[PDB]
Amino acid sequence: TPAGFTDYKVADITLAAWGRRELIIAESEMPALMGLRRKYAGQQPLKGAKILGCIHMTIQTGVLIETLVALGAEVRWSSCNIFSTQDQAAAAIAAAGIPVFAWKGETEEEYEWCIEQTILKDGQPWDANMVLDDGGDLTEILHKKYPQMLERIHGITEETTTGVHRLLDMLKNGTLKVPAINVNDSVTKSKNDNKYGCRHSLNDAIKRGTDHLLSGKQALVIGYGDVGKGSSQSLRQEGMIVKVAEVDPICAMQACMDGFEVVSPYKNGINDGTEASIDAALLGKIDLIVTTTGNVNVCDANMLKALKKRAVVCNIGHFDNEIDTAFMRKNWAWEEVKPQVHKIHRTGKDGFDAHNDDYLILLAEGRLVNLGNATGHPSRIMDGSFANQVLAQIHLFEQKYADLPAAEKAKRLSVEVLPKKLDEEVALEMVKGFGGVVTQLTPKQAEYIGVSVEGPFKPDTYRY
Amino acid sequence: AGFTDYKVADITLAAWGRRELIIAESEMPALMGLRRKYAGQQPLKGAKILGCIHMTIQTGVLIETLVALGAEVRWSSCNIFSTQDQAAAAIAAAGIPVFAWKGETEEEYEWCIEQTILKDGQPWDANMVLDDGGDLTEILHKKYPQMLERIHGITEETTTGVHRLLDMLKNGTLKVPAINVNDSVTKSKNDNKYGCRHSLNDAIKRGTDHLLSGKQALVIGYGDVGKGSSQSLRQEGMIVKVAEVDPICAMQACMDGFEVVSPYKNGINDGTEASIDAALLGKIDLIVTTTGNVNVCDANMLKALKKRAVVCNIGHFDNEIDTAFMRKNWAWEEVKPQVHKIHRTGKDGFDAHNDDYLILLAEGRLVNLGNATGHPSRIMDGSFANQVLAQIHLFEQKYADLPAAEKAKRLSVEVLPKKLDEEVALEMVKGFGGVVTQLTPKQAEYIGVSVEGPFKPDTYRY
Amino acid sequence: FTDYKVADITLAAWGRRELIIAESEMPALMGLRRKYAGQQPLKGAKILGCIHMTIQTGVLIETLVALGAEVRWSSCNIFSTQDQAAAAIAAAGIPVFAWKGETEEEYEWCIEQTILKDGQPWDANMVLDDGGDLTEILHKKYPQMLERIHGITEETTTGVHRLLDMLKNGTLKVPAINVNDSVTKSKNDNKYGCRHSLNDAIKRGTDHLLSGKQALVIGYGDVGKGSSQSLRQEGMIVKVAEVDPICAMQACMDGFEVVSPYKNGINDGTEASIDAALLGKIDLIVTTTGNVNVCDANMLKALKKRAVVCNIGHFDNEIDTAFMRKNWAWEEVKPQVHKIHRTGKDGFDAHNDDYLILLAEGRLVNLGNATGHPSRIMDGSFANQVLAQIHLFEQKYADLPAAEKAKRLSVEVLPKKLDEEVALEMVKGFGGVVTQLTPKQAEYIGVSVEGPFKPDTYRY
Amino acid sequence: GFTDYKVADITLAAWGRRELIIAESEMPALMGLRRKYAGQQPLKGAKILGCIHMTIQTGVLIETLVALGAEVRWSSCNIFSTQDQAAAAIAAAGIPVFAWKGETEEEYEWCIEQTILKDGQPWDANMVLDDGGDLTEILHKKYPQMLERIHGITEETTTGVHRLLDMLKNGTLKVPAINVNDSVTKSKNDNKYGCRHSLNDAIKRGTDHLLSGKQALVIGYGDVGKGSSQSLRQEGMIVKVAEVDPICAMQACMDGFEVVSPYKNGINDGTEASIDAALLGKIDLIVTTTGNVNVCDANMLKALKKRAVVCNIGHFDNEIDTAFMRKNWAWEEVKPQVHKIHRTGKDGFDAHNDDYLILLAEGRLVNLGNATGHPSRIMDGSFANQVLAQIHLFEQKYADLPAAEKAKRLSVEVLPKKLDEEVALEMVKGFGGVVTQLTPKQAEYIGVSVEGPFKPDTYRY
Ligand SMILES: NC(=O)c1ccc[n+]([C@@H]2O[C@H](COP(=O)([O-])OP(=O)(O)OC[C@H]3O[C@@H](n4cnc5c(N)ncnc54)[C@H](O)[C@@H]3O)[C@@H](O)[C@H]2O)c1
Ligand SMILES: NC(=O)c1ccc[n+]([C@@H]2O[C@H](COP(=O)([O-])OP(=O)(O)OC[C@H]3O[C@@H](n4cnc5c(N)ncnc54)[C@H](O)[C@@H]3O)[C@@H](O)[C@H]2O)c1
Ligand SMILES: NC(=O)c1ccc[n+]([C@@H]2O[C@H](COP(=O)([O-])OP(=O)(O)OC[C@H]3O[C@@H](n4cnc5c(N)ncnc54)[C@H](O)[C@@H]3O)[C@@H](O)[C@H]2O)c1
Ligand SMILES: NC(=O)c1ccc[n+]([C@@H]2O[C@H](COP(=O)([O-])OP(=O)(O)OC[C@H]3O[C@@H](n4cnc5c(N)ncnc54)[C@H](O)[C@@H]3O)[C@@H](O)[C@H]2O)c1
Ligand SMILES: Nc1ncnc2[nH]cnc12
Ligand SMILES: Nc1ncnc2[nH]cnc12
Ligand SMILES: [K+]
Ligand SMILES: [K+]
Ligand SMILES: [K+]
Ligand SMILES: [K+]
Repeated sequence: TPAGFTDYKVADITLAAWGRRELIIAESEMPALMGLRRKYAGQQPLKGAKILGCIHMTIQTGVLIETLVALGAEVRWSSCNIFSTQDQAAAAIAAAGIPVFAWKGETEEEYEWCIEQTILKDGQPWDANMVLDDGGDLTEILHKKYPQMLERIHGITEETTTGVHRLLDMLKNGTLKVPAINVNDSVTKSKNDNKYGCRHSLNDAIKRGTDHLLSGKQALVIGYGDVGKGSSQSLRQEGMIVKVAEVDPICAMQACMDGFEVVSPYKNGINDGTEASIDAALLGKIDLIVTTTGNVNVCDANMLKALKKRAVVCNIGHFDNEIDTAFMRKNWAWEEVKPQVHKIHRTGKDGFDAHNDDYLILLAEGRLVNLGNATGHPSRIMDGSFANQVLAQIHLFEQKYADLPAAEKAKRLSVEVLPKKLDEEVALEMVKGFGGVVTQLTPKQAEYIGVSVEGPFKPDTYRY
Repeated sequence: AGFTDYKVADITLAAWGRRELIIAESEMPALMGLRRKYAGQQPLKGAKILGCIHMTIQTGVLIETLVALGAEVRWSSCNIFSTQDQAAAAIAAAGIPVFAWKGETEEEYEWCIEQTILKDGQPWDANMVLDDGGDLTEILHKKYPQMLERIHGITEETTTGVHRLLDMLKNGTLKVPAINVNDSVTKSKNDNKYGCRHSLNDAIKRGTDHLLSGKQALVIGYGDVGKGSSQSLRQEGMIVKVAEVDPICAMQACMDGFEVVSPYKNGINDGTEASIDAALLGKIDLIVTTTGNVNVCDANMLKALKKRAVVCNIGHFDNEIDTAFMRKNWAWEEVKPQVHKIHRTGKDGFDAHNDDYLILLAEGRLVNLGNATGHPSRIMDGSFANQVLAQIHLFEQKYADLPAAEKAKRLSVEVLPKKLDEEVALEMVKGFGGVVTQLTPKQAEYIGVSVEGPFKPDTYRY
Repeated sequence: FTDYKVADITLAAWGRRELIIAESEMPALMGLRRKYAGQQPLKGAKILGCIHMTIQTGVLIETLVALGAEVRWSSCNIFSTQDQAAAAIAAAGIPVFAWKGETEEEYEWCIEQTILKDGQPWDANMVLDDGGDLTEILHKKYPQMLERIHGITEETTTGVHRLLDMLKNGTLKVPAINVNDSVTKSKNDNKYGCRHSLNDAIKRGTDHLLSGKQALVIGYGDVGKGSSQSLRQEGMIVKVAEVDPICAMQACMDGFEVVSPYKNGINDGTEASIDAALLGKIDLIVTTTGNVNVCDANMLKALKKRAVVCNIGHFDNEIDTAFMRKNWAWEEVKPQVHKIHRTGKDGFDAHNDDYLILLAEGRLVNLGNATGHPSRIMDGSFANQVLAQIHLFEQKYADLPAAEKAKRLSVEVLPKKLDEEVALEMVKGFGGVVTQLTPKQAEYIGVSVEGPFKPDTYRY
Repeated sequence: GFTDYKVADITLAAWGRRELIIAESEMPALMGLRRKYAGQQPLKGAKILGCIHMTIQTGVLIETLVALGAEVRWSSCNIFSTQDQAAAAIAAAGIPVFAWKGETEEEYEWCIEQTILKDGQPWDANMVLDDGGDLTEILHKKYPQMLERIHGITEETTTGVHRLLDMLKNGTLKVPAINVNDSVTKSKNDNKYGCRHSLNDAIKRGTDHLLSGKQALVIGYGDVGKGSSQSLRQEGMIVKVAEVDPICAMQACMDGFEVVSPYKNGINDGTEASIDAALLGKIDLIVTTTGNVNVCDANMLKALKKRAVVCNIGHFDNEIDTAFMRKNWAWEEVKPQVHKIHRTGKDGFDAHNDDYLILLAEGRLVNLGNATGHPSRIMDGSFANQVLAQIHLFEQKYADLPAAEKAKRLSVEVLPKKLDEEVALEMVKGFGGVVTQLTPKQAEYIGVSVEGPFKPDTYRY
């Protein structure tokens, strides 16, 4: 709305009214996040905050952005994946006068340029003092290329498992320069978003990309962590015959008890570098493989060579290197079906026969498939994650780490989670949004199990 | 040969029990793997274990594993209805002291525990405790403190017993260190959840043979037991509603596809009949308590339940349901053992054709063990492999022999290391024929783990 | 009263307590008591009955009696009787000959005690049968008794097949109602009943964890559908075998892998034809077909060690148990549970690992190792039985002239309106509320507001 | 220079062709027929008027009929169900097709008329393929002289079969028909499992709403209501089911659903007082599946929970009283086929009003309107049956029979069970399933031929 506003780059500004209509619907689906908006708007806890944000530019992220703004923050925003932006969301945010650099279908060069447009304002570093990140890419660029900016930054609030792992590695190596909150490991994040979000959105993305029947076909899910658990359910509930691979025997035990057969792409689970260690009989019967690990090369070249003709290959982990797509680019001919859907023809590199039967279907070029081929998690799930983000931003901004003397800084340089009481308060708003009614303990009951009537209700060791 | 140091229902059930133990051994690869692994080393040689836990076939395989590793034991059940009499017979016939039968009275329950503590009228030379619920642990602390001086530790099975240990620790009255066996993931997220998934609808079917599909259930609680219990009923086609005091657990119930409700209007339990959601409770065909808390199916709830509803409890203790109110006010008609019709027409007599009754299972005691056989061998494999590792560790640590200054540093309630949790899990996975993938060194490097594990930080929730 | 034989008459009070509970679970059947008690439509009926002597059958028996009938009763399986139900029925002065654990010889003796009273044929005039055994004995050994019987009401798929074979052969002597193919029987009992009771029986017999293990269900008709769901809902990885490609299509769409014990599905009699890799991974095999030898000797030899074998079809020849009696050593675990040692015939090692577990000696496992279907499901089947008994009794086929008998000799089903009326009482038992069409809506879809709501061709 | 078509955008043809080639690999029964019959050309001389959703799946059906010798002229049977890339691919292949996504009612009627007429005169049609009966109705009302030369109708769906049986009852049906709907590989495949796949699909594409944990009411529990109820329950919705048929209601209970009525005691007397307001005020999503009229009526729409989603997956939009909503409430388009209906009044709305419903596809079939309908591997079964039905009626040549023989053949019939089984077998092989072959002894034991059929015609599966 601001006169003359040009400080953005999006696909199509004319999508803004549609984006705004969907933001208004989403607000009604996000009671925890809108509750925080209503509760804290008057107090303006983020007045003076200048937030660099790097997370999938969806309608759900739009509601998050406008909550931070309504609480007083200024922001400059980019997406954390080349294919995850909803162009109507980016348009509505830019049309509101909020700097955003994001569109569906960026090149890698454009992706990096978008992050840098958040970091730079008018050719010079913005006076940022907060960071909100999803996967650690903006965190990495600041530390690597703009270290002096971190001298003014009070904290990082990191959304996802892969990003937390990168923060923990930096902390252990002494290279993290500001404190962080691990938003991923709130229960109303990890055990909501990572699991139930993928349950909703994995089969959604496969249907939108291929319109394949899933019932009666064979799937292999690589990984059975939170995303693998949700992904396996997304497919089993459609009637797929789902097999699960894992390296963690505890997660494998859960998959067995959950009714899945646990298998390995490699004979006896051992990859010895050769095609002979591939279980070709197993891979020759798989119609769909989904990677969920956060690890590297878990659907490798030899597996891709052995998959059943016309199998679908996709990744719902944060980064595309779960699958060896580089091998497929090097060796096989790609036929675009429509955006983010490619047939990969195993007959050769140069041409392909339009009627060749020996191809695989790759979704979102191996990038996060739920966001690449559909719209990621639904608003009512992202509500939990993004309520935690707002609370984490408020906490670190109020702590003012950048203003402490060097001695006090060493003491607070940590990666922490939000306290369980706040996790419970977020969950309560989510439950109320379904119309659920939580029972209140009597005093005698709360004494009996050793809790306060108001919570928290579990020790910090509890796993849910 | 000359063995009389036991008390069971019927020793002639021993051959039957032995046949079922031999089957159970083939369903318990983690526990039988520990037998093979440690039999030559005899890590429990010299251990003298007081054991108090449901005297089932699965507990029989645990006992014989401890004995095969060198231990001597004296055993009792931790519930009056949970013993399988053929299991107790097989154990006694093997020359092992066991005092347990299905259908004990409260007095007999206490006498059975005392027969493990005392031998020939004097304290046994016990030096280890294995407990399920804390009753043996409490009796030792209140009545036999001199015995605790020589006891190296307690390995506690279940959530309720852990809570009691932590209360003693907080108050400075815990006298020996403990391992919380419950919170291994191969226990809590296997036994507590999947075991109740298997055995709740099992006990309900054996007790009543009621169709469950199409009927309305209310599960009180959505912890590990409440999660498994709700799945037990939902997979049968029940329409399951869930009650909770923990909004995070309630959030999971919502996302898992259940409607979350309270027995009380707006969830406020002010003690009045007016606070009961009578419309809701009048539609419930089955209520199951799963909390470990007190009076979560209270008298006013019982008064308002739909005629002929089934009432049962799968938490550790019967006081989850106000059965005392029912004993005081209503007439009980035994249908068969552990199945009572409770007639709400009054306390003195009943009409055999009265329609206004509830069906109570196991007099409100743990229903999976009271009306069926508790969890299956292949699930208990996980819990009891952890039990054996925990016994080995505390016995080898020899707390009772440490100087006072060193005892002060080791008096705690700990869990097993994650590496051992994973090793138990791998044996369970192999039992299903599952094939775990091995990380390459670069993949292990990439995610920050050793190739052999552990694979997750200790904060990980699974 | 001494005209009965049961395991233990002192179980009568227990059985009566369970009958009173069952009545509250059987609203369609108890509704028939209330509504026809005044008319006494079965006054003068003398019913020979042959069906599993369960608590559920007890409520059926007492409904027939409440409507005016006399009966003489036996079980249709050696292991399906609940001894407390038989005791209660006997204690009520009703002739019944049935106990759990009959021998084959005793089974036949029991049916004969219903046929005979004081050493001569009873003056029976109605037949209620489950599986066709009593029907067959009457035609083969007591043909003159059929001259006085107005009809047969047959419960189950196997019995109906046998009825149709006789009709086709011109050897059926009295008309019959196929109770099996009411929708409130076939698509309730055969399917949902096995869903409730198959996992129930396996748990009672073995207490095995089912989650995470591999099952093979042979067949995917109504029993195979319900059986597959019984196992899948427990977390088994279920594979389905079928000869009918339409049923196999349903299994695929329902989320199962469809496999054959034989390579390429071709059962040529050789061990070479067995898919040994498949069978060596199966922890549980369940037959559901009503066919012969669908779990055959070569399959049994190839099965994974310690697999469970059971049958939930009507007859035990679905599994080649005779081969196992001939060749392998049987170790009873407890009643209706046997370890079958594949090490040889004469003796076994108590600790041998190479055995299979057979439930109920291959007889119907849900009734043999548990209690069969639950009351609220059997409500549907047995309401249809009562209505079919009333319908045939009132038509008095035995009294017709020879010419009117030829036209009257058939196998029929009950009309759809009655099927719907049974269903309505079942729905109300769940507290369900059925909506009533407006006149305009009924006109729009071409039905009466009263129904029937579907053409006779509709498959639900 | 081919111009005998009308589609949204012919330049979508290449994209449509890529998707047809994928769909062929997902449709083994239909492509099996294409390969089996191509040499014989059993439809040589057939001239088929076709009216059915112009999807990619219909494209494979069309090209199978053409490959077997037929000529066709095609339109969609719903204003929102066409996939424009499918229509473009068919037109670019030289096949007359008049269809686009988003037709008006007038355009819909014009498209059917463009198949019926060629160069302004009746086409020399001799076969009809219909989905819902609209083309069949127009021919009987307006083009009887064309029906004299038509050999048969093959009708896809429950609603259209009902319309055929009404005509047969009334003595107004002019040519015989095959009820394709009631093949088991159609009714118990397409109607049920197709809606299982595509109902939650269309709701997600229209709204992106979380379904887990929310309350749904499914009106009806026939084949479509069974599949729809499962579509929502498998996502974690809490599903309640309404029915007028107590046998279908019994199935719903046994399947684990609570059976409820929108009306107190089930009595629909037309009053607001009759609405169970407590029930409707808890419902987040209502789906109609009945083929009936006004089963989501104005008084239910008034009582629904704020922001509930309303949609219909039966053939026609009159299942929901959208006319009432047009007359009384303000419509706000969110995006194509998604409207907020503001219950605050007719004259405009507050952009931030909280009291609205979300209507999908303006009440038209939601799986096709907001997504792509059933998937190829499911439509394989329905469309293999269509091809077989077309061959059968075309070979019978009803239009050339004498009057006395027509009278003996004027009927609505289903395909024989042996064909139903052979279609199913190709579908099972497409999954890699392995069907067992009976031994001679087993075939004798159950009284069937080793090759089938395996069930009596009375069998319900
Ligand atoms: N697409 C989404 O919307 C979304 C949502 C949340 C998280 N994520 C991403 O998904 C990834 C996984 O997240 P998570 O929370 O489930 O983490 P997690 O640690 O809970 O689970 C990852 C699992 O992969 C297993 N694994 C690792 N290497 C393997 C291998 N070679 N073979 C088989 N299994 C292997 C591990 O044992 C572990 O259980 C991360 O990149 C995370 O950032 C994506
Ligand atoms: N029967 C069995 O085989 C078996 C197995 C394992 C554990 N247990 C016992 O079951 C009980 C629960 O164990 P757990 O591991 O699930 O514990 P938990 O802490 O994981 O779960 C208990 C749940 O009850 C809830 N709760 C407490 N008070 C409540 C109230 N008034 N209304 C509603 N919900 C309420 C809590 O919020 C919690 O989520 C303990 O007694 C434990 O020892 C029994
Ligand atoms: N135990 C119970 O409570 C119970 C209940 C109802 C019926 N039954 C009995 O169960 C049996 C099946 O009854 P139903 O109603 O399902 O009959 P059905 O005709 O519906 O199903 C039997 C199925 O077996 C399949 N089949 C036959 N031979 C096969 C083979 N060699 N391999 C694989 N599949 C094969 C057929 O194709 C058919 O689909 C009958 O004997 C019936 O009397 C038992
Ligand atoms: N969208 C799709 O892809 C698709 C697919 C197949 C069929 N259809 C259409 O869907 C509709 C239903 O087809 P079907 O095969 O399920 O029909 P069906 O006859 O099998 O089921 C319709 C059901 O609606 C019930 N019903 C009727 N009026 C009712 C009312 N007022 N309240 C509640 N229930 C009521 C009937 O009792 C019946 O069980 C038809 O119009 C058909 O053409 C749509
Ligand atoms: N819709 C969404 N918006 C933002 N981040 C997401 N991560 C997963 N789904 C998402
Ligand atoms: N079968 C079993 N044996 C011992 N303890 C148990 N707790 C639950 N089930 C049990
Ligand atoms: K979304
Ligand atoms: K057990
Ligand atoms: K029963
Ligand atoms: K489609």
